[PDB]
Amino acid sequence: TPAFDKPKVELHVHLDGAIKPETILYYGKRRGIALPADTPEELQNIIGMDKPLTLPDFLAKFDYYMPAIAGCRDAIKRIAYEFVEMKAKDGVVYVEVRYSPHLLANSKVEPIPWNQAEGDLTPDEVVSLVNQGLQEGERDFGVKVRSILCCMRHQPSWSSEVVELCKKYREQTVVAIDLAGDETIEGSSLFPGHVQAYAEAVKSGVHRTVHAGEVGSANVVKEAVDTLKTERLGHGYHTLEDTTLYNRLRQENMHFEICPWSSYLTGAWKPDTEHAVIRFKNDQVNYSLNTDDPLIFKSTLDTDYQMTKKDMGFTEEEFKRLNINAAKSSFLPEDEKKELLDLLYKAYR
Ligand SMILES: NC(=O)c1cn([C@@H](CO)CCn2ccc3ccc(NC(=O)NCc4ccccc4)cc32)cn1
Ligand SMILES: [Zn+2]
Repeated sequence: TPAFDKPKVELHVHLDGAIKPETILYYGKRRGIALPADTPEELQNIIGMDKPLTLPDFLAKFDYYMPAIAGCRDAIKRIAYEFVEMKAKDGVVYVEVRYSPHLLANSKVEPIPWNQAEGDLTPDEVVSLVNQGLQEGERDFGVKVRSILCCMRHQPSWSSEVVELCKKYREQTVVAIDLAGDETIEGSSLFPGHVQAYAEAVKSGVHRTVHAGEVGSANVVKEAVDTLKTERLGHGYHTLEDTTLYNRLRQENMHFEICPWSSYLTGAWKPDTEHAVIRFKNDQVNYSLNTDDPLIFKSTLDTDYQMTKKDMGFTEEEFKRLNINAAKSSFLPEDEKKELLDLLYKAYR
């Protein structure tokens, strides 16, 4: 089946969205939380979706499961490990995984997320754990994994912690800072907390990417580029609204992290229209193919090499164009990006 049986690069996938039903059932059972169901396969079909939903409809999915993972040191380290394992199945050679350390903790964070009482798991040692399982999976599974820490739009207060986390843990996997989600809250991009944390990123040489243009206007993409100084765009679909900002990102050539299957189950793209990616194809844009959230969207990388091969005419030459672009625009040190380019060029010819 797989549309592309070659190795892949993936840049845009969220850790708290690539958990296996099994492990949630497992920690929820052995901590008390009680899911909506007790078998592995009926949790999936109510925690995963298959028709566009709404934000609210969408954020409840996390309130099923996140209480049974957060908090527990053991779980935090497990999902990282198991994340690397399931990516190897996808045929990924290099993958950048993103997540918010605060949302996985139940102390030193205000407010405490998901609904949990206080404890002693702090954002700082949450990322250290994740770091562990990630490096553990890498050498157990043969997939190169780096980390991305996410700032939360609605909580500029956590932003300055994230940059520090990114700098303290640089080398230990984490390679950049991110922004999401819900980019429709007014002027979130210009939240002082956010912009000055991104300013710290630039000062300290931390790579930068931003969720922009997925469900927001072309102006959110703008302030991400000109203010937050992003090097990559998360989605960046709506920059088709402003043709001069588009031609200018053609020309700077910026990376768009496309998520095709995500964009339908969210509503970002309506079916009875261009998909933003066909245009990036025809126009030779720098872009990638990515999964976003394999748990919530019942999918694997192969569901969206498939959707593009099948409903939109991608052939395998663009498939491989797009994975060498993804490798180029990776947040990898100049030497390592170059050993990864070497592997792929030879694997593809
Ligand atoms: N798909 C995603 O955007 C997404 C975000 N996360 C995590 C972080 O790794 C954040 C979870 N989260 C907590 C508050 C919050 C607010 C908004 C969003 N997501 C968002 O607004 N996505 C756009 C969207 C619109 C409509 C439907 C579905 C998604 C995620 C949020 C996981 N998946
Ligand atoms: Zn995302």
